[PDB]
Amino acid sequence: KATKEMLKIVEPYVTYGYPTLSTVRKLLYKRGYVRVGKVRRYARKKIQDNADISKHLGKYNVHGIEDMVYQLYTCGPVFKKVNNFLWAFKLKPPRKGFKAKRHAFNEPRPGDWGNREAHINELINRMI
Amino acid sequence: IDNSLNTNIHQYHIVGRAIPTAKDKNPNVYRMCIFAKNDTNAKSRFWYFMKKINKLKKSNGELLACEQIKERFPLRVKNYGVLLRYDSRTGTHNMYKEFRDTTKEGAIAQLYSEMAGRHRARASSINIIRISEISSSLVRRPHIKQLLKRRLRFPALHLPTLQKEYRKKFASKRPSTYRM
Amino acid sequence: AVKKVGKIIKKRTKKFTRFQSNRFMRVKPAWRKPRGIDCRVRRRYKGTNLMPSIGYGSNKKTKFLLPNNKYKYVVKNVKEMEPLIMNHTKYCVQIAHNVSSKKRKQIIERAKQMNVSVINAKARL
Amino acid sequence: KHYNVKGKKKVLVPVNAKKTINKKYFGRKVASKKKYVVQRKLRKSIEVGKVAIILTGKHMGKRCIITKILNSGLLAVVGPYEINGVPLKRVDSRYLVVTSTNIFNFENIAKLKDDFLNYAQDIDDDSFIKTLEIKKKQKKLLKFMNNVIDKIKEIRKEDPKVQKLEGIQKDIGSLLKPEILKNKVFAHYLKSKFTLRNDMVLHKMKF
Amino acid sequence: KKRLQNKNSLTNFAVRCRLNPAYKLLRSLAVLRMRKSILEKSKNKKEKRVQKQIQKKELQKINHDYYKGVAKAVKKKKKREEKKAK
Amino acid sequence: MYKKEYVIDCKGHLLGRLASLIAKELLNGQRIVAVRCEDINISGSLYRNKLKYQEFLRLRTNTNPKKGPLHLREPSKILWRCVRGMLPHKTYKGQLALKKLKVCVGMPYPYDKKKKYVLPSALRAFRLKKHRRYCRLGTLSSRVGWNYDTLVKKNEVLRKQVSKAYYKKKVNNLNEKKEIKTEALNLINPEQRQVLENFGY
Amino acid sequence: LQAVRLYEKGVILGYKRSQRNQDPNFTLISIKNVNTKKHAQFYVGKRVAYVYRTTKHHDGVKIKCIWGKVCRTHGNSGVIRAKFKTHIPPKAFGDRVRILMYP
RNA sequence: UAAAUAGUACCUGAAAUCGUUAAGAUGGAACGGAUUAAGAGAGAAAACAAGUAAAGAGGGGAAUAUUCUCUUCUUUAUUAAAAGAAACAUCAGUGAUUAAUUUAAUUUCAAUAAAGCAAUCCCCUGAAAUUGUUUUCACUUUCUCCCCGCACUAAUGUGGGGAAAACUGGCUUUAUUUCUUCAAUUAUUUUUUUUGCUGAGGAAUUUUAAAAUUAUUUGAAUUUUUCUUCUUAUAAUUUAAGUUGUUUCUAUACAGUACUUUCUUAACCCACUCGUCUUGAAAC
RNA sequence: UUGGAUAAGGUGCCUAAAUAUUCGCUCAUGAGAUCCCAUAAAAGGUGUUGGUUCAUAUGAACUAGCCCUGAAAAUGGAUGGCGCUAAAGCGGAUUACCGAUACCAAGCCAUAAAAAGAAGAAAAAAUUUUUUUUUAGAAUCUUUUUAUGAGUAGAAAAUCGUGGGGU
RNA sequence: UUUUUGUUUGCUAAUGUAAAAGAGAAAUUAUAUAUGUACCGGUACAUAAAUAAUCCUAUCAC
Ligand SMILES: [Mg+2]
Ligand SMILES: [Mg+2]
Ligand SMILES: [Mg+2]
Ligand SMILES: [Mg+2]
Ligand SMILES: [Mg+2]
Ligand SMILES: [Mg+2]
Ligand SMILES: [Mg+2]
Ligand SMILES: [Mg+2]
Ligand SMILES: [Mg+2]
Ligand SMILES: [Mg+2]
Ligand SMILES: [Mg+2]
Ligand SMILES: [Mg+2]
Ligand SMILES: [Mg+2]
Ligand SMILES: [Mg+2]
Ligand SMILES: [Mg+2]
Ligand SMILES: [Mg+2]
Ligand SMILES: [Mg+2]
Ligand SMILES: [Mg+2]
Repeated sequence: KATKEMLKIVEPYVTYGYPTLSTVRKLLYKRGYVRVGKVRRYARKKIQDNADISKHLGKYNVHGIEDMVYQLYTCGPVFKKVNNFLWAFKLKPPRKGFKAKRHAFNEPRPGDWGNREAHINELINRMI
Repeated sequence: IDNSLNTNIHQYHIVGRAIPTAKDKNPNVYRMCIFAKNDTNAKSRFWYFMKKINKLKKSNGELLACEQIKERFPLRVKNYGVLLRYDSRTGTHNMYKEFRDTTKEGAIAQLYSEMAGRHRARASSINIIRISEISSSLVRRPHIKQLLKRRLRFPALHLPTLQKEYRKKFASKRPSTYRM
Repeated sequence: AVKKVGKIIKKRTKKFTRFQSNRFMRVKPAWRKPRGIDCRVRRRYKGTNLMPSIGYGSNKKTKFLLPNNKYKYVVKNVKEMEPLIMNHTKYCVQIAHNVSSKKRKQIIERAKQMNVSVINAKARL
Repeated sequence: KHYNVKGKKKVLVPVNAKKTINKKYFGRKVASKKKYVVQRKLRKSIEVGKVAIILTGKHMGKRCIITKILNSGLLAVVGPYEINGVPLKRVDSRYLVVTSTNIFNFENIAKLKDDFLNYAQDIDDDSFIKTLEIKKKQKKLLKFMNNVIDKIKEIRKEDPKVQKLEGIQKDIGSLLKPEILKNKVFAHYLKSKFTLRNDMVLHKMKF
Repeated sequence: KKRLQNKNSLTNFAVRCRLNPAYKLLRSLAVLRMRKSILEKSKNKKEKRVQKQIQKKELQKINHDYYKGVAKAVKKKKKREEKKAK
Repeated sequence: MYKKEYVIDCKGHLLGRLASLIAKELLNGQRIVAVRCEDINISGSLYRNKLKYQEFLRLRTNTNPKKGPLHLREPSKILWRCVRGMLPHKTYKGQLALKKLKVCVGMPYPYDKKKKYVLPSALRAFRLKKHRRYCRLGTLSSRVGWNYDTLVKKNEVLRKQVSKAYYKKKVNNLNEKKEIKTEALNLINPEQRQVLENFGY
Repeated sequence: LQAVRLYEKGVILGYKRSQRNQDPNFTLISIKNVNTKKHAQFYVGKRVAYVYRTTKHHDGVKIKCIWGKVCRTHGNSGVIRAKFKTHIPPKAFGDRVRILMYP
């Protein structure tokens, strides 16, 4: 609820939607970096090995990237921690391009900033 | 398949209802067909219409289903009548316009262009109230009546839209618009 | 532009000349950083002189290496030559500008014995 | 030797590691930790008896027939000298436009294929690479004009490998020539130089 | 540890396998699926068709119903308009 | 634009579009001889065009009109001016491009005998609906004090006869060639002939 | 016929450009009969040579050449971007370039 | 006189400014930045050749004056190799391209050639008698036929009125899918055609371990599979564990016209007088 | 810095990208043309384009699109210019493209923090032994990692240089 | 005009190309039609109608 409210406050400055499993996987593999260090001193490291992530998230019983992916897809018991561990996804711009960042997605004219609830995935694919 | 030609308006059946409350356990559901560019847009349109008509806002209702209606006979010409509500810079109006087309979606695409072109009415300001196929005995608009004529024939007075390959800017001979 | 030769990358062959050094003789080309409101160089308008910056710096590993791949060492005296008997590939001698012709010759001779390169052997030749 | 990862099946040729590199805090070490390089793999077009244009060399545009795929990767080619003027030549796949035409799809010539194959086999990779001594000799002439050229030519002739190559070429010519001559149009084609002209747009040409 | 490249997990097969141990099995399965020839698929189409009839009918009923509802609504609107005019 | 020198028959073309087409080509690097510039067309009515040109004429330099907008009013010169408008003519490259353009009224001493190309993107036939008012540039020029229009027309007429004469000869030659081909298709070989037939000739 | 073509003729236009920013790392080449993206794509790997003449001799000759790779097509109309070993000078901007058939 | 461009205005002798010569530019500024190019100068200390041999000119050091050995310059010739840049090739990274593809989902379809069903009929779609449902008549083709207008039409036909039928279309079937279809969109997968740029680093034990792969060996599994998976053991390999090779060229060169570099001109694009108080200065 | 892919905006030429596709509207005897923005109104129009409501294929009334009038200032003149009318205008839709110092990948510099640190042969070339390079351990230092980098007034640190002093 | 070699004291030998690689191409005219041919602008008959998506011209050495 809180999260939704927050989103609504920032609605015009972001797009979002419901990622879809494959997309999530892609994000994790091609674009997934991870915070590796003593708290508040992090270092953005790309995953590649599972030992990277099996350290910090060993306690919570998610070793390896697949577990993480699963957690992400279906907000599991250990979702939040996993999310925190993931360094924010530095994406490209979309290879075909946005319609117009000014206007909303649900505007009948071309735009972008809404809750494009499925179609986010396409955008992600474009800008992976 | 041709992607230069398409207009990506689809028709969506949306059904939704107000979230049940202790005081009103079994609320009414509402449906509509909505012409929208994608499913999310359709949903948003539905929500807007709910807000306009009933007391119902996205946050206190739930979408039960969103279906997407594909035309059953997408290669049969049909005569579509549409009834719009639109807003001009000066005020608000109803109008009924008719479009001969191959699908509801196509008609709506046509309609949006026409309203934009003829009235400067942008998509935001329009609300399609109903489209229905008019059997040709009840067609009132002369530009549609003509098409419905018996053994229809006409020449091809359009100019060639040559492919960009064979569009070359220097020509040997002065091309001809006559053709035949 | 960038001036690759091998592993030596130089990011900026052009010297940073003082702003307007071209316009007034009194303003020498030696870089001086324009303070002053409205400077345009300070403000970094397209088409004006560039400002030297730490981004331009050469990679820590190749920094003071000359095209030779050898650090220059200036030498006044035979005794000084001796530190580079154990470094005859990494360092190359330059003989100080003030060294006399006889002494220069001697130094050159020593360098040859050591196998150490002399970058100005030709002085007074 | 080959590796078969994700269905490719790549084929590995054993390479040598020539370049030494300076080690971090003590002494030098060979760069290539890798011992087996993946093989070239030529495009699905380069066959054993196709006619091909030579784009780049002194024999620029001459259409020559392909001879042997040469292990190293770059292949051998002949405009059976006495027909075309192109000798036994080594060339990269890239400096060739192989045509759709094939010598061993004509009804007359196709029956001489085994012999041709054998001849091709007889050729090696090392028979092209000129030895150092010869090169040195050639260089030595540079301390009048035409005389020098003549001397160079003589030197070239002298090389045993070169001689062998020449012999092979001659043999090939003997095998092939008469049939080619008999198919007159084909012979003419072989002789002639491929040219681009106005009308031959290049991107539309399926040749 | 010295940072080297960062290997493209999605493609770089070895890296992928390291990441996700199960992956190999999945990929094998996929390959197997790909393998099977078109005749079987064609045959299955008939079966699908056979199995689909009831579902198809249901779909028709649903969409027909929707259409009917729409028509009714339109009629009602027309009636209302008429009343207003009167 | 890979030819040495394109001759453009400016008749039936729409001034501005034609000019635009020319300009880009010029920039790219291509001599262009715009020929028969009396017959270029403008998309307004005649009167409207005249008015526009009148207005243009009116803008001289107050102080000293020797300098200031030169009102070149030969149709060719008008065309040239238009072309210039669409070039970066205050640079060196632009200047060069401008120089590369030659314009003529009617057709003279080489450009009778050169092939004359046409820019169909800028043809009045293809670019204005036939219920729209257009105007012949030559007439407009005449209205605004060019004078040498009738003379030009006469010259054109004279040239046309010559062209016609030439064309007859050309036609005859073509016919002869055809006849020869017909005769000499039989005298070749069979297979070769067949091949030729297969590819059109 | 003395000498053989074996390249597509081309015109080295400006550099890759904004309206008023230069980008001399890439040049734009027009290739003779290529009018579309698709057709341009055929040439994408091919090697391009800008050959030019000078007054003074150099390796004993008056002609020298700068080589390039043709990197990518350049939007809709068959122009291609070409990246050269050393940047081409703007003295070249109307000039002929030879786009070889190699690779 | 050592020296007079140390000649008593005399040490050095900067800049502004001016002269000579040369080179260059030159359409109402000039200069500048970024980027090459073209010139014109300089230059070899990376921008090839260590050593070995023959005999000259030197110098040293030791061993116990004269044996040994170490060298630097010349020279004749005598073999390297490395080095950089090209090109191709291979990987890896990161893109661009044009083909596709598996299993699902979502009222898709479309032919095939035999049967049939109804005729303003049917899939549908209208207009009339809170959803479903009943009935009403309205809707299709035509190169068919009839009557009037008698070539009247834009039409190689036609306006009106009326029939006919089921070639047309729709439905119902039974089979058929490479005669043609098997879309599109999503979900889930797999691969491919050309291809552009990049190659950081150099691991005295995380350039290992494992992953992966190949060739063997033991035991299972239901995805029955020349890429089926895991695992018992063993060797190698690279897809691991950031670019390696091959061949030319520079070149058998000592500076050349090549190479590096300075200046000088052009050219494309850009660029307003700095300092200053000022909300604000290119400022009239 | 190299490459990519975008943003705002554009894509007739100037000007890199569409004389793209697709549906309308508009002819102007001073058209129009894109936030801030560089002006226009009331009122009209048997101009044309749609409608709406009414009556008997015509007559009314309205209605809002574009266009026209209303619309006059002084140097000559400004959709930025040329020009554009089957638009290069106005309103849409569809693609594709071009397009920043922002984004992404990789490199290098610095800053910041983080890991972490008081003993050893590696290779090539020559012909089993010689030659060739290295054979590190400077804590404000070395190695590696990651992120970040605008800046006047101002603050700080590290550097650079001049005249003289002791060493 | 032709041939050869060259342009690798301020000078007294002297070079530059905004564009060579086949840089090939002469009806005219309308655009809701043209053009020829033959008669007297008219009539009859041919001809073009994705017109450079074409045609011409290259390689056969001495
Ligand atoms: Mg956009
Ligand atoms: Mg805003
Ligand atoms: Mg200020
Ligand atoms: Mg003295
Ligand atoms: Mg003096
Ligand atoms: Mg003194
Ligand atoms: Mg003095
Ligand atoms: Mg003057
Ligand atoms: Mg039937
Ligand atoms: Mg490296
Ligand atoms: Mg400027
Ligand atoms: Mg004030
Ligand atoms: Mg100021
Ligand atoms: Mg960039
Ligand atoms: Mg782009
Ligand atoms: Mg452009
Ligand atoms: Mg424009
Ligand atoms: Mg700062």
